[PDB]
Amino acid sequence: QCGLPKLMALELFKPFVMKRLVDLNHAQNIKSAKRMVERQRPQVWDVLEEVIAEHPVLLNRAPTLHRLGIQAFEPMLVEGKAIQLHPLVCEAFNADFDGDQMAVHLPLSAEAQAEARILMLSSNNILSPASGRPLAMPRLDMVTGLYYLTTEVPGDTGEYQPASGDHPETGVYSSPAEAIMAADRGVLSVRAKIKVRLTQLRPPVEIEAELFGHSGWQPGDAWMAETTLGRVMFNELLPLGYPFVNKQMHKKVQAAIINDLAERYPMIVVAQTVDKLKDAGFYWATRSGVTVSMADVLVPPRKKEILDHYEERADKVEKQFQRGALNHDERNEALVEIWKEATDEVGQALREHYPDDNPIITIVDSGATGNFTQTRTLAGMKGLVTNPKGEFIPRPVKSSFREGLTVLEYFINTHGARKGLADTALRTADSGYLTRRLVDVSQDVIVREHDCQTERGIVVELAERAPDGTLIRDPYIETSAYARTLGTDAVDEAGNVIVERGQDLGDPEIDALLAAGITQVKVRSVLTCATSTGVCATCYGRSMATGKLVDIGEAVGIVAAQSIGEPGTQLTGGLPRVQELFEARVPRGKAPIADVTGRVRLEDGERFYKITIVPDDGGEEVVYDKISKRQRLRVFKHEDGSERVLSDGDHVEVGQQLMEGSADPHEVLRVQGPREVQIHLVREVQEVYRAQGVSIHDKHIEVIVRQMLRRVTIIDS
Amino acid sequence: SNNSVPGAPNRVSFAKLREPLEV
Amino acid sequence: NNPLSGLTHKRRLSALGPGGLSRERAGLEVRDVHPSHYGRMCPIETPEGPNIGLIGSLSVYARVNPFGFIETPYRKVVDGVVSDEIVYLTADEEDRHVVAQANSPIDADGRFVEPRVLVRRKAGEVEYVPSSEVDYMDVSPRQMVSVATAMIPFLEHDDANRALMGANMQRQAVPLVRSEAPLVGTGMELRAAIDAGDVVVAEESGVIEEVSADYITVMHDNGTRRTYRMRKFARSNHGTCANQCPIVDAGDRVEAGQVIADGPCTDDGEMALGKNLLVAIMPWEGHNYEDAIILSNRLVEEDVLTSIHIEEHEIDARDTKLGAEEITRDIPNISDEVLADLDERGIVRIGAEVRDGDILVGKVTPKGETELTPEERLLRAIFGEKAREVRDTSLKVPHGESGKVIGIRVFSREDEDELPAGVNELVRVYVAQKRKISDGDKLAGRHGNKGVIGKILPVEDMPFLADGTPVDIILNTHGVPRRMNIGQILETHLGWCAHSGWKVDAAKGVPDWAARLPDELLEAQPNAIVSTPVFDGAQEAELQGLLSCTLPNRDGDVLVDADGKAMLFDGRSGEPFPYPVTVGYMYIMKLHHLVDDKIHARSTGPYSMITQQPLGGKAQFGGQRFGEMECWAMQAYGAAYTLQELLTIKSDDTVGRVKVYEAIVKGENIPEPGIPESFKVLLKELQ
Amino acid sequence: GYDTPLGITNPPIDELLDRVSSKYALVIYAAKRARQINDYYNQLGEGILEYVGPLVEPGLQEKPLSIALREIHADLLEHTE
Amino acid sequence: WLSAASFQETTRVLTDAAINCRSDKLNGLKENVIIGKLIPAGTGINRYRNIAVQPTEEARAA
Amino acid sequence: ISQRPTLSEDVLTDNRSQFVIEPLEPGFGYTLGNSLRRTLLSSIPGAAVTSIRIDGVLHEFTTVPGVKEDVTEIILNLKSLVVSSEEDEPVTMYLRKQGPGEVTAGDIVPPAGVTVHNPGMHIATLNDKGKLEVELVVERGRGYVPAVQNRASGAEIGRIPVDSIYSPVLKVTYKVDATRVEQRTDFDKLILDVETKNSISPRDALASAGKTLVELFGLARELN
Amino acid sequence: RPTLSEDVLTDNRSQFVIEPLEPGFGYTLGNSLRRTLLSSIPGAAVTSIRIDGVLHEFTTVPGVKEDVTEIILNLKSLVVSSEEDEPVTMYLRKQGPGEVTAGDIVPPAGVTVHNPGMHIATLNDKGKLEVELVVERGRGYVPAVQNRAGAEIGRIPVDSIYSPVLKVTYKVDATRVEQRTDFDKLILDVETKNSISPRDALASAGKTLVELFGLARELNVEAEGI
DNA sequence: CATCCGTGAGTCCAG
Ligand SMILES: [Mg+2]
Ligand SMILES: [Zn+2]
Repeated sequence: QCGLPKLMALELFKPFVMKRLVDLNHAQNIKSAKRMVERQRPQVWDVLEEVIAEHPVLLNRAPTLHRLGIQAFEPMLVEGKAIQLHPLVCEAFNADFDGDQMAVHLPLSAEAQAEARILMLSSNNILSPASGRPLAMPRLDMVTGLYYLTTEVPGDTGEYQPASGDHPETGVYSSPAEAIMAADRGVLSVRAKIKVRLTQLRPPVEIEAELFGHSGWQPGDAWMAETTLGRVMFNELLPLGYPFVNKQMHKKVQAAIINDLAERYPMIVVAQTVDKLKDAGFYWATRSGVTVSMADVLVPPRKKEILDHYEERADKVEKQFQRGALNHDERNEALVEIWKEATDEVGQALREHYPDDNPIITIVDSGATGNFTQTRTLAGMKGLVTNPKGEFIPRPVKSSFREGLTVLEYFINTHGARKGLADTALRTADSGYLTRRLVDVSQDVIVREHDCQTERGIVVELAERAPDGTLIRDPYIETSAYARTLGTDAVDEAGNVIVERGQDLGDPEIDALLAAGITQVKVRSVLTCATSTGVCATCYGRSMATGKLVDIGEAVGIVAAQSIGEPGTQLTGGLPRVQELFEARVPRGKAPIADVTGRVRLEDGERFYKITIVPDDGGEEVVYDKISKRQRLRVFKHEDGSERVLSDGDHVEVGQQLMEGSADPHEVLRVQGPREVQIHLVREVQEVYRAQGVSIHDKHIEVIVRQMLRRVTIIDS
Repeated sequence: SNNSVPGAPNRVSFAKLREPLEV
Repeated sequence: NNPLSGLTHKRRLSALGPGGLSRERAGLEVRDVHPSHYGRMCPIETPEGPNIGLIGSLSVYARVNPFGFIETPYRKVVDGVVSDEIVYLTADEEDRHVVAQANSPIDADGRFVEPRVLVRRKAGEVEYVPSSEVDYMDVSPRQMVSVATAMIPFLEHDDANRALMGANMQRQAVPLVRSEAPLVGTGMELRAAIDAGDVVVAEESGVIEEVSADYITVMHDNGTRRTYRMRKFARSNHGTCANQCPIVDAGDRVEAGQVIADGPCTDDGEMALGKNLLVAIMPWEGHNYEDAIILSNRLVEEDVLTSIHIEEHEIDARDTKLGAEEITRDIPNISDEVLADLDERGIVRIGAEVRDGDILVGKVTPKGETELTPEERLLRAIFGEKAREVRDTSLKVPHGESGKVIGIRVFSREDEDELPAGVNELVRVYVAQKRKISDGDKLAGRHGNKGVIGKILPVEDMPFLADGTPVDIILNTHGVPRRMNIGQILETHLGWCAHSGWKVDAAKGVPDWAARLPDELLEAQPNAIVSTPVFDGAQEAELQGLLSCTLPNRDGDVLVDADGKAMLFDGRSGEPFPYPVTVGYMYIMKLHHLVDDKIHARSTGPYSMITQQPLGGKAQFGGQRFGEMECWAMQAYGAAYTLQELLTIKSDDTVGRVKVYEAIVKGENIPEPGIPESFKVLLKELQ
Repeated sequence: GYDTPLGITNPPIDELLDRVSSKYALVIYAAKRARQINDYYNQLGEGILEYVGPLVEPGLQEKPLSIALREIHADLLEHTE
Repeated sequence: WLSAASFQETTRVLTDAAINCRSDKLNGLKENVIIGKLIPAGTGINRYRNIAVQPTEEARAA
Repeated sequence: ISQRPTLSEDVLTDNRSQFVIEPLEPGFGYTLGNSLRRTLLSSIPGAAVTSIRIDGVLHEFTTVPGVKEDVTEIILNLKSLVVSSEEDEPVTMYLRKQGPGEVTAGDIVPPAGVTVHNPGMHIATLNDKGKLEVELVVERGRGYVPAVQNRASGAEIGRIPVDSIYSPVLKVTYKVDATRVEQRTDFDKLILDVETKNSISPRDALASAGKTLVELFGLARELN
Repeated sequence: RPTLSEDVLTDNRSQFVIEPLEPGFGYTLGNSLRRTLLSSIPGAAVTSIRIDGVLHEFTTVPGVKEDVTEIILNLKSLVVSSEEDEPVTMYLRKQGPGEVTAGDIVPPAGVTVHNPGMHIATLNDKGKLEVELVVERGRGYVPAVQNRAGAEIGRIPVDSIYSPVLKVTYKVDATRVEQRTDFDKLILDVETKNSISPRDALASAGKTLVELFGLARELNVEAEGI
């Protein structure tokens, strides 16, 4: 739903209302009915309420970066002249309320309304088509409000007390209807750990097996729990049939719940359940006691003690440079390191000095909003500011904003503050440009078939083999495997197949292969499957927005483009590296790769690096020429020790990156072929969005890259 | 006081004494 | 918009323009804050968008020398001793010398306290230097800022980003029916208002011989008399209400240079950009979520955030080929009910009430003698009504506008008034609007804390203090520590102590925290005004102390504690809020971004001449743009028909949009879209 | 098992999707029927041989889309691509 | 040539396309949007576009 | 575990009065006095000016010759006028004064059944040669009624509609002394604080509140 | 327009719909009506108990499945109506194998048990059970520490749920009367014991509050319109 | 592998 202004609606449904004005005979013809609307006669406000009945409208907010930039709503009339918006779609639109204006378009045709209600309605688009994570989820006050009541407080009043002496066990209530009356009188805290008998909530899976034998929990069956009253109220929203959760609601906790509701439970349950969460948050956010004063914001106690230790350490480096024993490149390189450490120790000074009661920490540690780096800037210190060049300034801002920055501190801070804003405005232009390029190249890419039926797929590292034994979950699991579909039966050591082919990978199914011991699965991909036009359905797999197999007809290429371009504002490799790969430029680094695998022959000179390679299988030696400014990349050797930098006598695979930098994809092609260059690009691209905390599923990248290799040159006519 | 020049309302000021020159 | 808005504009320094640089030519070096900007050009005052860094305000104390460079005052130090002798130094003339910061501690004679003091040097480099090498020192702490920037209390507690907006938004403040001076000030409010020239300042000393709302007459000493006429309810450049009112009562003794009458946003000769409201720092029922704002209905019921806006509407009568347009009260096929507010001429009568669509000036024009419809001929035979050859071209009221007609101006070529070639009668109608504050109206403070009005609760719904006083504005906690602008919090603290009044404990001597406090502030009355100059003013130790000295109310009870907080009661449920909430006063400005202006929509309307698409803007009553980025979002969803609908039958399908209207009013089905006329144009452009 | 769907959330979309191949398919499925019903009212006044009227009880001033979407839920319509 | 034209270097595309006498098959997203056709995606494809809805035989006028 | 009917005590002050009510249920006092507070501030009847008319004046935005204030600032001063009318139907007051000197609420003449409770209220400062002739209209009502509603009815181009604040209630609060002592001595004591505009008594205000509330709570007792 | 009263039903509980209230009287009515039902209605429950084979709490009763804790709780759920204000005492004795219920209870004259099928404790063979209950009257909810002084040869303090009302919530939406979309709509959820109907519990809760606002009205009975 | 010319360098709004 959304609050459409009565004034806006009248002109929007203008020919629709005139219709029902000559209908019920308020006006004699089509001409007069128009006058009635223009005069805003009292009759029409009863007519309009009828017209807009279940007739969806559209809300657009520029810049429209991803498709969720436009979401359809059920129109609700409202007094005032402003458009009333739901708090949960603030993430999708990226719409704060400091004076945003939203566009409104009225779908007309019978098809148009059908499209809007079904495809584009806010309640059906809860997930991010880019990642699959919930966008329509608790975000600011809502998360802070929920995080409140689900927090377990030790000594709080009304707490459970064991029996000892002449007084019985304090803290046990027969039912949730009892403890509610207890906090009303003022005996029980809503955050205090107690013991209660519940009759309308399914117990934990681990406990349900203990108290029923999984006989099937039923509404009416009672059970005892050790939670807080607030955690009970929370689980009534999930609601029934969902295993009770006994933690404090950090954003990551709540995110998990919704993402689990997204997988199993139907859309209209999630839609209504998430509605229940929002109302819960705001009510308690008001009664959370989160308030900013001069007191709560506290400067550290060892403020000047720590800063004097690192200023004394800094005067030793300035005197060691005064004697000219340190290089001018090393002085600043040493100075930056001293102060970076200083800022950290000031940060530690806050966390232990600040109560968990403290609101400023409460908001930050709970995933509500704001970083601790802000809180450090607020109470601790500003630290290093950026130079015009970009390098960090040798001089530090020791003051916090609570203490009042000096005249000269404010000046150098502002400079960096403005250059930050300037760069921000320029990357957006770049990103939005990069966006439109990815769109054009991937327009013909549509889901056309249900299955290509080719067995070609690509291998994905499920988990690394831990040195001591057992395994470690791979860092790239989420974005590379979790949404893929299997193109080959996954077998462990035994002949037993854990997961078939043509099976979508889900969370428990990755847990089926992770415990089985198998660390590599072959998965269907955009690259491999080959269809006449566009791509097939099966390879693409599970649509990140639906949590199910992609429908036939989705313009996945555009969504891919949008998925990549949407968060492209938050970069520092950086965004230039993003263009360098999709545009396939001969890189800046130009890191050399081995043309043939064999034993390495390092022969460094102080003036120049030279690398010679003795072919493993007979062959003639192939030798390269490298600049001393670049350095050898610590590649994972046969010794399974990646930190081993390139040494002579080492053994490299074919196409192995010799030095640090960026390999030339065109050389990767001629050396390692059309398929390997696809996996290089995709993961080189990924590494950039990784470092800045952006998770795009590999699926979207591959769509674009596929459209890079659809052509082969003509050697002989 | 801050600006006792024109005949203005007295706006008391936290300050170190500022007498270099008026704006 | 306001007097401050005007003043700053005149103190603008733009790099753009003929002989200067273009926007695209300007790299990143030009825009950032240069070291030499100290005391000359403000490092904070600059626009936010694509014009950042290329537009700056001139600093307060700087002046322009006969060659076109920017000088700035410095105090001269002969040999460690500060001298009152002042010399202006240009940018490069300052680089050869060595300057001390203004706040460096000085002996009562003029000597420095410590040998090594804070020093400014060429290339923005800073180091400690013995007192023997000090040449000059800064005039004032607030020397590097501009005029608007110097009106931001506790500026040294806010990050440059938000403080940049706070300054830029002050010029956006709307004049209110009557304006109150802020409880918390900086001292700049005075000198800013006077130099603005939209207040009234006496030229020569004397006595008020006579006073009216119309004008003030001053009887000088030498016997001569000067009379200042009051600007009363005049339309500005930006539809704001420039209204002036007398300060002095009849018979007052006034000396020269004294503000005898203030104008918009001015209280007793001080910049009055907003009101002093009772603030509460807490999330409340989600209505303040993401920087929105909650209001108390008192502010509507007492016109606290109400402003006046004048619009100037025009229409002329020209010589045509079919005759000439004549303004008359006789308009074809109009009832006398609609013409009831017109004079015998056809003009609206002064003081009348107009609504959107009504008639302001009745003008008719002779229409081209084209063969009238054979179907309308027939219709004119049955009812026997002979058609007139005059078509209605009257000035009606634009959509959105509404108010009272506060003045008519009429020029006629007949009465020898000089008009351009072709015009006979030209009428102007001034209509004002008394807009009370409503939902969606942009409210902001001096600290870059902006926000539109979320919800205005009934006065009883407002969380309130122990003595029953309901707050005015409910700001959301979450949106404070992120922006680093906790100056808004310090303002609230000092804002409460200024409202409550205080008294430092003199028994057992003067307290050590209030040791640096000037004598005049140890004792303050309720509703007292105070200054907190930038890079000076109150410190955190004193502000904490003052919260302890908080004088009790009428009932003898203190309301807030030393933490600055207090206990509230939820007016809805009744139960007291469980935790102490920070309460005080904050100066809030009404910006010029009101829903009455910003709201706009359209079903059908005018269209472009070539592309046949809808026109653009509210002023043209045009449709929104569904551009390239919006089209991707549609294409992404897989909403083929919606997207097709928007660009065809909703845009420039000449026969289509027409055949969509009918289908709707006939209650039928929407037909299949045709060919976009825009495409045909492209094809004829290629040919 | 859920709470009673209010307004435009009814009929619930999950049960609506159980009878159709995909999200997009349901759109043309319903709209073309919503088109048929609106033809029926307009035609009936002057033209016989209209498409068959709504197979369920019409809500008071119910939208033809809202009508069609309900009978889809009632499995009273046949599906062809 | 249409999709290419409305992308970049507009004048370069046209000079080549005119000499090459390239005939554009209007079967793409950028293509169809410009001419105002239903985009060949989602609800636009013939699989979903050509659908016949009829009442069940069991369903009958009362 | 005790039964006692409640009381309604009173400790006074000329303008404001404290009402003491006890003994009430434990944890009840806060939501009881608030139910009263929200009744006083919003729905207590009174009388106030709705429209006015000034000689030589045709709208709100101009100046009367020889008068120090503008019509807006004058109409703004009249918002603090305290009036109590008994006539359920509109009545017309008057004010005519000339020459030098100050005009106040005292120079207003209420007809039969209308009374001014604050004659010392400054209105306009008429200097020499100045004349002011006003014609004030007072109505009965409750709460707050915006001026804008009068204009459309049919009012002539002379009348200038003015906002109305009917509520004669100034400031309301309450405090509670809950004896939370571990015994059957747990009760809540209520101390209501009511301040008026000298248009009505603080007591008379609490009475109308109760009268309203009683007739509202009576529908929960009626049977189906 | 005058206000109405609606009802949406279930056996033990129901929802009441009040609209349209004058703008801002939804929250003026809400919390005030809830605390009344919860605290201002008299009933009867259990004040204190006494067990035969108990000298301290941690040990369960010899021959009983449930802990001393789980029995107190089940007894808290016992709905009882007493005719006399003065505290009465009922005995419950049972031995051997089986299950003890609320129908096995021996109630005094003028004292009734309303749910005789309530599970309380499961006894095994050679399992003896002798318990003394103390039944009082009152309103609302009273803590256990306030009832710490039964015979000190095993007196146990129990939470006293006198109130025949179990749990009440309320929501305030806005209905659109005339042109005004300001009027308030009050929705009230009320769940009671098996002693009194929710429909009845509200009328007495209604009548009670009428008594309170009478004190103010008595002075002058000035004006109002319905 | 480095130069010279031509073509790019986010959206909506207001005005
Ligand atoms: Mg925004
Ligand atoms: Zn395939």
